[PDB]
Amino acid sequence: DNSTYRNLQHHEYSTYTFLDLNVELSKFRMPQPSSGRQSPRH
Amino acid sequence: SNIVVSTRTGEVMRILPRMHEDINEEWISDKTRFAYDGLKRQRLTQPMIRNEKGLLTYTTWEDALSRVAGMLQSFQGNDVAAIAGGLVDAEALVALKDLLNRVDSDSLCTEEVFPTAGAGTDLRSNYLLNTTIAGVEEADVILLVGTNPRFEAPLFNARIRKSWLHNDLKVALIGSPVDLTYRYDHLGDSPKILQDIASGNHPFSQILKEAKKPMVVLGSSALQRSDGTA
Repeated sequence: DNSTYRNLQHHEYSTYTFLDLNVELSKFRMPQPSSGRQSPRH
Repeated sequence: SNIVVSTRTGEVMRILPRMHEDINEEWISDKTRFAYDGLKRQRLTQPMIRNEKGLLTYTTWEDALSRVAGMLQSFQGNDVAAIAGGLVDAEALVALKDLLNRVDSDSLCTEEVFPTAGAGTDLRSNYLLNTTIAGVEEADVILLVGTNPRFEAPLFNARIRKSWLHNDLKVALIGSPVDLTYRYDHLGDSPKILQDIASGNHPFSQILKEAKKPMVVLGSSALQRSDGTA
């Protein structure tokens, strides 16, 4: 129960874990809104 | 653009901007600011005439003026002529006009070319910036034909940039894809596109159709290329 630590899962995280997870989540997102122009300089 | 010349003991020190909200606001171009240095170099200070060897030598005002008046009296009519430079004032221009008019001459020419076919210079608005530099702030679309206003008229381009930034003014260029410090719609390079816009085929005709305050600007550089009339 309390004796065991249940947050060992981060002990095997690579330098690319966050970016890989973002790529995995990329297909769960709603389409982003548009400002009307491609850049403030346009 | 209005400037202030700062002198000291009868010598030019620097050029500063002066505020005119309608012409240059508060800025001047680098040429305007830093080309006063040439006023102290390569200057003509004394009258000169050709001597027997064919070289130019100094002489007094009376000698040079008499030698010019001799040929001005000897010839007449179309044999006399005049050319105006790029830094000439109205007083000298009208003086030369009257002087050659007293000799029955109309050959008063300028280096810059403006097509004289039709109206020519009879109607003033045929060769002016009728929208005025301030009025650029009220336009909503502008068409530029064969100009690079960034270098031909830096303050005009600065005003266009300001209107682009603040009024969402839309710019299109017909000419070489120059850098104008803002994004513009490059319609193309060949002059025939103008006729296409005249025909109504090119969609920019529809763009100018829907504008409340359209604007077309044409530079004299594109009028130099012998197609000025067309």
